[PDB]
Amino acid sequence: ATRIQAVYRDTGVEAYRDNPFIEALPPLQESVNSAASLKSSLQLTSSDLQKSRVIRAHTICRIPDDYFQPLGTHLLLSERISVMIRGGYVGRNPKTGDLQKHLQNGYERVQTGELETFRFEEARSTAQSLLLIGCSGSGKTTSLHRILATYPQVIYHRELNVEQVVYLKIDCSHNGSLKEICLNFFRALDRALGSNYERRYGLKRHGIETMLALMSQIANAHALGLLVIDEIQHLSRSRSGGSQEMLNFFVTMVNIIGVPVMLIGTPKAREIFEADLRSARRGAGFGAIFWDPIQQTQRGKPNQEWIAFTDNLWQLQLLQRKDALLSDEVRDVWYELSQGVMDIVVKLFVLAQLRALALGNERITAGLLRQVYQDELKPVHPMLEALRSGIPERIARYSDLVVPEIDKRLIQLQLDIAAIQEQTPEEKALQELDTEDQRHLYLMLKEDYDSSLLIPTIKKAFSQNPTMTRQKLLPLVLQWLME
Amino acid sequence: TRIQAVYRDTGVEAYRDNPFIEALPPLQESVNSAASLKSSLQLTSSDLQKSRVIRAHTICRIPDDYFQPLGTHLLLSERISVMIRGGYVGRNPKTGDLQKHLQNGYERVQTGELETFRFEEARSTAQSLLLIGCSGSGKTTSLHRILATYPQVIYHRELNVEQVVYLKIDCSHNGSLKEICLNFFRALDRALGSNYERRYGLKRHGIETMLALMSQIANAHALGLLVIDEIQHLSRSRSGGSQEMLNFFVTMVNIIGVPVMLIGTPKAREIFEADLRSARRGAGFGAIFWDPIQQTQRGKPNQEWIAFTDNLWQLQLLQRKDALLSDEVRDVWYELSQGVMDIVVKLFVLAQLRALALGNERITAGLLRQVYQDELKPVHPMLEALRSGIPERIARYSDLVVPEIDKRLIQLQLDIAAIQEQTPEEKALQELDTEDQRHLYLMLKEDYDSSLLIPTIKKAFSQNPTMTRQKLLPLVLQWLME
Amino acid sequence: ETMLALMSQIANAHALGLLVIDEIQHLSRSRSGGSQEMLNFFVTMVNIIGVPVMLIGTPKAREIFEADLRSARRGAGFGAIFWDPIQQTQRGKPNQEWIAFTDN
Amino acid sequence: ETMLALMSQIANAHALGLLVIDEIQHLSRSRSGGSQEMLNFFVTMVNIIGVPVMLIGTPKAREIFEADLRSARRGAGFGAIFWDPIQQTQRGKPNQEWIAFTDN
Amino acid sequence: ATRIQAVYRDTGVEAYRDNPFIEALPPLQESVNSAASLKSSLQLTSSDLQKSRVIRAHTICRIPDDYFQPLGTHLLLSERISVMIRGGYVGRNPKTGDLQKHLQNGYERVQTGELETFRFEEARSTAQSLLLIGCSGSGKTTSLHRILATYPQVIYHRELNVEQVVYLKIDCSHNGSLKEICLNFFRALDRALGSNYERRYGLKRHGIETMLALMSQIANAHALGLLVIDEIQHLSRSRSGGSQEMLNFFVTMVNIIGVPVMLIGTPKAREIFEADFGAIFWDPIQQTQRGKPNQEWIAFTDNLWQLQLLQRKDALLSDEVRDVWYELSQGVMDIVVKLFVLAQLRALALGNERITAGLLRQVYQDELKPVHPMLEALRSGIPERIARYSDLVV
Amino acid sequence: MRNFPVPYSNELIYSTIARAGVYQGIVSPKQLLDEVYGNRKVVATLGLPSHLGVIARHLHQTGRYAVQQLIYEHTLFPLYAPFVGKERRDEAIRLMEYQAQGAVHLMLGVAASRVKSDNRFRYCPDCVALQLNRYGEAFWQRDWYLPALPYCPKHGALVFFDRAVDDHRHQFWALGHTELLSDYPKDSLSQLTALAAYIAPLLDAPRAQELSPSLEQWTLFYQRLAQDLGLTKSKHIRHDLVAERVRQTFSDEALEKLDLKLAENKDTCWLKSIFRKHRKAFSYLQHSIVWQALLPKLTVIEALQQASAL
DNA sequence: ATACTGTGGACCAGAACCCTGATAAATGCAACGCTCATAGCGGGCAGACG
Ligand SMILES: Nc1ncnc2c1ncn2[C@@H]1O[C@H](COP(=O)(O)OP(=O)(O)OP(O)(O)=S)[C@@H](O)[C@H]1O
Ligand SMILES: Nc1ncnc2c1ncn2[C@@H]1O[C@H](COP(=O)(O)OP(=O)(O)O)[C@@H](O)[C@H]1O
Ligand SMILES: Nc1ncnc2c1ncn2[C@@H]1O[C@H](COP(=O)(O)OP(=O)(O)O)[C@@H](O)[C@H]1O
Ligand SMILES: [Mg+2]
Ligand SMILES: [Mg+2]
Ligand SMILES: [Mg+2]
Ligand SMILES: [Zn+2]
Repeated sequence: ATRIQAVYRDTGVEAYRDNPFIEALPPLQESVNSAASLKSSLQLTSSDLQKSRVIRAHTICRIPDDYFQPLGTHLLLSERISVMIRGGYVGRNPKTGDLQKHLQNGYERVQTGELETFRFEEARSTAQSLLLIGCSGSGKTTSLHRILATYPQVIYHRELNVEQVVYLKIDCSHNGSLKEICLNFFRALDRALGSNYERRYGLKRHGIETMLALMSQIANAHALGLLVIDEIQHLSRSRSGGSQEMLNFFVTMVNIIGVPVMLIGTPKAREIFEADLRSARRGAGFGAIFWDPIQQTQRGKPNQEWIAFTDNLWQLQLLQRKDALLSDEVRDVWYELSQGVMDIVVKLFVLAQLRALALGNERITAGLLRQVYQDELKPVHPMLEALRSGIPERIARYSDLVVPEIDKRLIQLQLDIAAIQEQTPEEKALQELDTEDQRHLYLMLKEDYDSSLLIPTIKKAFSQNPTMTRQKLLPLVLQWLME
Repeated sequence: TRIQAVYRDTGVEAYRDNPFIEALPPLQESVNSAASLKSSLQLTSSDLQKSRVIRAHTICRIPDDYFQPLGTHLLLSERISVMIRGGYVGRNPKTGDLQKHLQNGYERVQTGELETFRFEEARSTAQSLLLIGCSGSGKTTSLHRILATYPQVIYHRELNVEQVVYLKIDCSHNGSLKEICLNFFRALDRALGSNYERRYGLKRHGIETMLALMSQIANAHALGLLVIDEIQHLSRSRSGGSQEMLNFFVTMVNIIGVPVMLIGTPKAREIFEADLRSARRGAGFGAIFWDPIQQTQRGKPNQEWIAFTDNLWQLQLLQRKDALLSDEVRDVWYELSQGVMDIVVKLFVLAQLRALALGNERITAGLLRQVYQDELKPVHPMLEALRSGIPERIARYSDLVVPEIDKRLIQLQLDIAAIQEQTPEEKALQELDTEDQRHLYLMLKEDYDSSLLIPTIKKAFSQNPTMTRQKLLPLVLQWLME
Repeated sequence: ETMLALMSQIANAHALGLLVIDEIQHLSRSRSGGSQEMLNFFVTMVNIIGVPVMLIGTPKAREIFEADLRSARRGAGFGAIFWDPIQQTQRGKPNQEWIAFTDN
Repeated sequence: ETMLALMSQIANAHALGLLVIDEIQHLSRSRSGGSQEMLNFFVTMVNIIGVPVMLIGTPKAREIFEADLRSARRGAGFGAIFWDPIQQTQRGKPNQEWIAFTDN
Repeated sequence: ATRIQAVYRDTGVEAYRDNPFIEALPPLQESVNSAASLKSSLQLTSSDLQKSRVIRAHTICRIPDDYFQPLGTHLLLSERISVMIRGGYVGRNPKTGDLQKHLQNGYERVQTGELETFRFEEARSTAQSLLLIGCSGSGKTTSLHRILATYPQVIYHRELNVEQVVYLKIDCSHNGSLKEICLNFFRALDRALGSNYERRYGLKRHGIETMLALMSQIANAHALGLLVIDEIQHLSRSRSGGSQEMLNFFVTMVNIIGVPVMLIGTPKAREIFEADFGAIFWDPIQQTQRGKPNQEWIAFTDNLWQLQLLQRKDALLSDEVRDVWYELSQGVMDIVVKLFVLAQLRALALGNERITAGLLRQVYQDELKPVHPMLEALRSGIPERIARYSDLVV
Repeated sequence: MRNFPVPYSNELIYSTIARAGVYQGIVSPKQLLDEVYGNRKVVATLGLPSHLGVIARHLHQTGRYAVQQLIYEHTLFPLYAPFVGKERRDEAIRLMEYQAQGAVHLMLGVAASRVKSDNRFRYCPDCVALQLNRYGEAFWQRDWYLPALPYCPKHGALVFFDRAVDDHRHQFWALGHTELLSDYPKDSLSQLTALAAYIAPLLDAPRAQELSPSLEQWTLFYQRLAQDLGLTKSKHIRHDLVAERVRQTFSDEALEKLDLKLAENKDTCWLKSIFRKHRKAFSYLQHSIVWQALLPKLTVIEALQQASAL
């Protein structure tokens, strides 16, 4: 409900010239840096290491939600969705006439006069209805949720008493129905607008045709930018009716409404639309941007995307016995462990720290990752090996699989972390020592030798001169050690 | 698309006072109609500096907007216009009250005053044309733009009729007759707003019943044309055999008027024409055979190839480009593409994308040879048969098509998108090569900024190579405090 | 039904005051169907649009509206006003209306 | 019987609270198949899930309609409220109810 | 619909030593504890006495729904129902191969359409029958909802896969048509179990002969314990040939199939039974048991009396109020509670906060008039005068 | 369905599905398929059934029965898994758990029966009495339905009567006690009974879960076994000892009852095809008869041990 | 010690199949039609007086 008054910027492109709907959108001149600025990450310092193990457990449990590293396909999706959004308003020009007036005027001018040739090709919808098919667990929903939220939803105009809804989101559920999408569109329009359209239009008495007929009216009345149907994978074919008639219903949806529409699905749902996809026919449309997991190798060498993501994710570790450099063996092993699927790669790293905080030594080993793999990836054993096989049928059959209820399992991990008796020697060292900003030198030089002499030496220097900066403290503690 | 009708006179005597002919765009000479079709991209002057991805999208958009007329298009346009405006003379809706005239003629014949009189005139058969050429020569892009001039749904207000001028049917891969019969209803109720498929196309009726209902449906609304594309899939498939494949297209005479058009690959001629009663219906109004253009005409270069390549050459988008085309590159195009029009633009697009990928940033013969040898593998037999020129060898391979080209284009776009950028401070990390360098880096971040930190680390190793990290630390800090 | 729903949408969009339907008598009873379903259509028409509606009909239309007019249930609506020809004798005396109209 | 057994599912899908049946006068004598059969219907209307019901009728309904103990005890399950017209003289004194109503 | 896993007991009687069905139930209880288990009352507490009037009115009105007291006969009824529901599982043992014979035979009756067809002569069935005739308003349905509520309804085993249903209750259709009893048996096993037997067995148009065998085999698909039939008087109102048809089918089921059945009805339904089993007759309570007043009446009156919710009340009861109750109600179990609730409601509403005999008389004569004519016959006591009407003692 | 019968010890799943419709008065053959699966196009198969997993979801609340136990212990799949190959054995389960039916017989390229050969319904005169006395029910058993030998491994010969699986494709039939079971004079070939007894223990043996010797392993094992005690000349097959052993232990009438004629005159004989390098799947009969002829004091499981180890 | 012959492994190619679409015929099943029993009704017959 960000009801900002329309400030009309000027775009130098001739097609977007003097359109009240388009100009209210944010400008696009440095959007490449804006598109690459989606990156977000937690801020971690060395201070959080000496905290109690429950605080570290909470910090680790907070990593999945607030970590995002843009990749190659995100730029392409951002540019394509920008093109679809901004090219969708060349038809519904409010200041001049609509499309039908333009065609009628063109016919009247080509009849007599000297307008020799007029092309009646017009616009197919207004942009192609993209179909973003990809394997489940790859990260489509979060990508759209972030790259589609940088546009204000409602631009309340002043001279025209209309609402410029820029985007929208339908979402099906488990064992859905064909009429449920039509009802949910009306229901979800209320949350975006604050009205009560369900009371007057959401009656169950209406047939399937009347729902689309009213949707056309309301979509024409409010200047609509996009309509993102999501999670077609959840639908059940037999409950709604004929499976092959779903394609007819979706084509009818695309034709009647007229605004750009973008569906989402999994390779299981591909067979519904495969009839139109195989043909190169213009008018079928439904262009597909295939989502694929991260590939390890490129031109016989490791792909830069994989290492770039791996190092960035590996910088978030707060292990006590941690070494600075990632070993190559684990780099080799977890890719074959997880096949590069975007969701589970992060999940294995999340669960590894929780398991290592309780099993004993605080480090990362290949056996630990293997143990986590047999622990909490049981439902996804078939799909992973199907991806390893490479046969399209094996991948298609085992799609839509997801691990249930990981969040509840995280809570019992934390509860088990809470109840422990024995302590590590480093825990003893940090507890007995005055670790109030004096800890940092000890931590940075702990691994050089045994700390038995180190614990009183730093105290001796610090009591010798209580007022020091750590910057001057480091040369002195280094000098007294070698003696 | 309900365009209202405004009439205009026509010079042709036969099309006197018939609304269907007179409600259409007026006659034009061939050269104007064959010259108004050309289109091209905008190519703004200063759009040579931008991000890689935007320019990549613009290059990927090239094949969909580049059209250039040639010699055959004018003849094709003339034939299409004659077929569309020559099948409407039998059906003139504007007729005076003929009961009185017919009864008066009957009375004068019966009473003996007259001797002869023609009571009712019935139509006979229909015109038909077949257009065959090797695949990739442009038998559908050159048909979606010739037919773009004619409006599809003209509405008559004085009467109550809708003039569906042209309708496009495309057979599927299976090649069964019932698919064509149902696809007719699909296309027709997609053109208008209706539900003809459920009202007529039920499972209850057999093939003959839908074939007879198409006549009633095509007389209720005034059709003008019916083009069938990709007829090569009806050659030898599970359509009941070649005998019934011939019989169905012969029995398609019963559809009232509506001059049909058949498009197919050169292999379909042998299967489709083997009986006298069917070939004369196939080539009922001519039989035009398309063929790819050639470099020479008669001991001298052909001008159409020169114009096509030269006009295509300016449309490229690169930082440094040679505007003046060198003849060697043109000879390379004629050696690789060999003439088929589909491959000519695809080679250019793929070469440009790979040129942006490598950073060579120039179009040369070597890049063209590399991309041709890398990507366009399956099309090789057709080109190698084209080189020889033997009719049987060229006829053997005239059905090959390159798959997955869109997926390859998208993957190439991802490849050029994933280039990223390296800031000098980030590049300083890559400057460190030995693992000990990176370890000392990682321990010594918090106290010192990287800009001063990296140099004193590097001279530490450049001065004393073989000396350990804990022993390295004092000398580094000695450099640092000063 | 789609016509009715879109009619309701349009009538809500524009400020519509009155909707008068004229000469119900001329509607054919053959291709229309049952008088019961015609009555159902009119009842649905009254409710859906949401603006007051005025109907004009012959006394034969009272046969169609026999079912809905007998009921005294609230919410049915359809108040009836009966046009009659000019009567002469009221209270045993000739009417003034006829005399005045006849003279004029 | 199928309709009665089918009402319960809908009366439990939506938490129905009260169901008032008025004008019970018309069911005293008609082609209902039998007075005792219709009384059996009104007493087998117990299988509907809860949903307390209120019945309204003229004093002609009482004597004819409740003439059996098993159905009488279900009619007055929560007291049978009886109504009467206003009385002018209560006990030789004018009623304030009548005076107030007439004056207002 | 309370799905409960089963854990077995170890019974003492040798006849029940093997079955899982009879070893899955909660144990039968001695008559000493059974009387105390049945009783329930209201929470009361004196904190509500000084609360507002409206908040007190609903608490007063909640008396008849949450107040049950065990009388003398219910302790016999509980024992008899326990014995008659335990004696119907010794002939359908699945461990020693007896349910398989009792279930295989039922397919043959479905095939041929006759209920006397038998394949295994070794299959023996044990079952019992009862009828519970009592005057209307005597609270016989609530007794069969509180005695038969100790046993859980659906218990799920794990060695087998049988989902045993312990008890099921149906109501005969008002017309008594021979198809709707069979169509309503598939609508109690349809809700107590959460299935759709009705769609697969009722919509397909079958004859009554096959629909009768489908019931008798589906009832043995599970382990049905008790099929108690309420409201049996409607059976007399059916068409010709049906009055005896389901007085012979309901004895065929007990004798041959082996599912115990108990019938509950009003006194005017005794004629069809006698138009030609243990009989228990229920009568309205009376104070004049032999030569001295009965103790049950006094105990029940005191127990109900201690539930008053009036700010100024007489704590001790007077005998005149008891005589007024017995002369205005005649002891039928429905009138007393409603009369007391109405009297104290009127007392609360008027302003006079204490119950008196005059207020009881006024409320009884002003608010319970549709009930007076029948109570005149009960009050008179003349056998010929009380013989008229229906639903009265005979 | 709410009450799906648990399979008895060592029976086929077809009789279990039949008793799942005998127990609830379902007599229309369409309704049984409508309720058990939900599709009217599902087929009825004796041995190597498909659509399993739907039959296990009904038994899910019982924690014991799963897909692997159902396929290995309650089908005829144990006879084909060890001998054909390891990878095909491992992929048969994933091909069979789902709705695919046509590929099941094709991929295990041994089920080209064409016309239904001895797919008449079979039972045993003496076993039914024991099943009656210990259970009270009669059912189809895996011991009776050996693919080739029409002999009960313990005793006697099976009682053929006249019906077939192709008589009704969409019908599951349970054995009827009231359907008369008439005895006939036992005409038994003792060698066939001995072979059935020898091959019986492989059906219920835990170690056949994963042991499938490879093709090359089969070739090396057979060459070494032939050369151990002198069944092969110097780079040549003796052709005499192999014939005289099998003619000593087996007579010709047993071979014609098994339809496995030897052809010493003709060059193409299955015995010579076995000893040559293997390239296609082989039936259990040929391996069993070779094992019985070459060495008569070794069990099937330990025979597979020696075959697979070296 | 090399030409002659068996021989095992690798290899052409016709053939049973068998899968699928186009068309006619048997058929189960909601869709009215029918039957049965039940309660009020207006022309007809006995009646009856001036
Ligand atoms: N022994 C009892 N103790 C307490 N309250 C009782 C007792 N018997 C009956 N009641 C009450 O009386 C009412 C029971 O009446 P119902 O449940 O209608 O049974 P019923 O109406 O007698 O059965 P019918 O007439 O054969 S349908 C409830 O309000 C009970 O609280
Ligand atoms: N760059 C990223 N960093 C961390 N997690 C990511 C990233 N991209 C995607 N994810 C993961 O993807 C998950 C959501 O995507 P997903 O569930 O596959 O979409 P859908 O619900 O449509 O299948 C999130 O749990 C998130 O952890
Ligand atoms: N006149 C033309 N100029 C440039 N390109 C053309 C022309 N005609 C066709 N094409 C190219 O051919 C492609 C379409 O080929 P198409 O006509 O589908 O081949 P076919 O007729 O064999 O199906 C388009 O991508 C377009 O770029
Ligand atoms: Mg999702
Ligand atoms: Mg084409
Ligand atoms: Mg009751
Ligand atoms: Zn046996």
